[PDB]
Amino acid sequence: MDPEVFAQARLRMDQLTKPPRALGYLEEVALRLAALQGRVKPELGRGAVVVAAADHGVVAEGVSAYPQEVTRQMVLNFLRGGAAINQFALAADCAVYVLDVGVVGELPDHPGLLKRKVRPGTANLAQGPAMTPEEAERALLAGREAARRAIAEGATLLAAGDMGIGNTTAAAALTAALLGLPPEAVVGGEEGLRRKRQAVARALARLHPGMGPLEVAAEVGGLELVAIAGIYLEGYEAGLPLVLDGFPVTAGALLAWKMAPGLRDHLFAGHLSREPGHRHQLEALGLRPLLDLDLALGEGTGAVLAMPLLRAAARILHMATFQEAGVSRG
Amino acid sequence: MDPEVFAQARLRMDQLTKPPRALGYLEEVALRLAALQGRVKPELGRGAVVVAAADHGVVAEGVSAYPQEVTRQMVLNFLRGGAAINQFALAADCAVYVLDVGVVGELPDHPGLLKRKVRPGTANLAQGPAMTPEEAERALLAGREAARRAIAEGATLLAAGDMGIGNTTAAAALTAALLGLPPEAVVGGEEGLRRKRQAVARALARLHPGMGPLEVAAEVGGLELVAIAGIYLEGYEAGLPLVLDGFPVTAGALLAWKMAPGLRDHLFAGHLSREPGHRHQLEALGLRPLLDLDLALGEGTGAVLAMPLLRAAARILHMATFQEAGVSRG
Ligand code: NA
Repeated sequence: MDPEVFAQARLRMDQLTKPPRALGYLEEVALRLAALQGRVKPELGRGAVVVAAADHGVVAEGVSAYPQEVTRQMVLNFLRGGAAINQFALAADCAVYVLDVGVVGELPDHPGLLKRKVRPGTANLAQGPAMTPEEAERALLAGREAARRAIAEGATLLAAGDMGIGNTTAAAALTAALLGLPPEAVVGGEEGLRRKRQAVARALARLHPGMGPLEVAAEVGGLELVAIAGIYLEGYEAGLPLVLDGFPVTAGALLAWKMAPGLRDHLFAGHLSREPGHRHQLEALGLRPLLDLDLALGEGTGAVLAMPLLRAAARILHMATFQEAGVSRG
Repeated sequence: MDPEVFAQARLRMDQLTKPPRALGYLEEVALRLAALQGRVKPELGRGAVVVAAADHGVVAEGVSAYPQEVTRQMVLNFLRGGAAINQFALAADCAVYVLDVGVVGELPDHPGLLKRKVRPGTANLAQGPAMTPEEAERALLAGREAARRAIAEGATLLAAGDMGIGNTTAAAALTAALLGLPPEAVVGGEEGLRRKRQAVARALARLHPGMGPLEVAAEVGGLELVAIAGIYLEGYEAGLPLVLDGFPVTAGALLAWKMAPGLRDHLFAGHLSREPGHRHQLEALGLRPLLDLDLALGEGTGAVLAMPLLRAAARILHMATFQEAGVSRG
């Protein structure tokens, strides 16, 4: 972040040809992008989304209506361009990458697939540690690797996506843990809800004060959630603007944040998911969602949908000032 | 609007590879787009926004902090690409056309400008009829002409924009007259507030039974507002998805709706303006705003920012179904 650029950008903003605060929330977004890129007139282009996929042992708790096999079937769907993320990406000038860090089952070699399976799904987080600290570290590096490939190929904006049946439970556990919240706050039918909350509570019961973020993630998180933390850390270190998607993706962002506080300066909330716990995550991060379309899919869809808005926000500072355009002021 | 397609699209949506209702409000948008185009798999591309500009005699009532000259100066800004609308259009693959139906002062010939000045601004709507029915007709037709060129040049979705100092007062008067609302509901320093409400009340007082929508608009509206109705009427007849911008633009759409009841089915609310009366207009139209960014600028900015969302929505139906992708269900 460039303090000087921000100040210069703030001055220009106050001189652009539009009434004060007429572009609402987008004005703040533009100023942040200016400081982030160190340019008074920021500019975004081709974007990229790295969808991290992995399975969860907690599916044994009956926390999902879908069979575990859906995770792998969806990854194939991604590679063939039939998922929602593929379609939104086409409409948002965003490249799509897929990362396998823990899907149950073999996947074929494919141009858009990065195969770094750490293990065939995590252990049941309700009965014990989802993974070992070493496996967590491997997932983290995998996420960083994927992100680095996206960046190397020209990504100017980076978002993360998630795919994993039952990852909302793991997301809830990681969130409740990192934000010191109760199950009921991160888990919003009746009996499935019962299983999810109890699953989260049991997982939290294994934790204790003084634990590092990655240690907590390895205990109650998911492999793709840790990989997502890696995706964001790599993007952050690259100096790129980062876009948040839904609940599971944001949980991964919270992990990255706890590992690097300054990362929050590069975060932009793409949307507000229907997932109740998403609100708490955003408030903790002090971020306002750009979109609110009652989305509840994940895959990085909400993040990708917001990219055009971020590009538009950056262009605001490209507007003419009253002096440049010869426009009279109040 | 094809009911058969709407039904077929609704069926495909329910079978796409994602949880039911997982894509929230965008699913309804997709279905409407499919029905409008008469294709289960709608496709959108280049968009266009026609920004109608004209001055208002009501500025004499002290209803704006900006001098009247700003309308003409902003039109020049549009032609030089320094306005917010130009920046947003760049990020949303949307052509920008400007239509002068009543700006005070001369403008240079320009390929992106349609010069159809009806008169140098309207008369003061608080003291008498803003324009004659004959002038309103010319403004309406100028709007159709500009929209037709946008369409002839390839627009697949159409939005209207407004530029006119003091037009929120004319928009309030027209809205109140068409919807039968009081000045208090449509109008939003306190002294300015008060004079705007009085201006609106005065205009309404001149109305009487037996007046056609065009006669009403001529009496209390603005030239660009009537032109905006023409833009939407032309887009409606061309069978295109139409996108609403802010308060003044939506006032123009209400006029078009009153002249053509079925036009409402082609409308999409781009965003929710900070202008108090905007929500009332959208409620009267029964439309849900896609964006809510606290924008209060106009120019068609909100509508243009929503175009990428409309394109994304159309692509949803291009996703693979469970059966097509070989994904198990739940
Ligand atoms: Na008079």
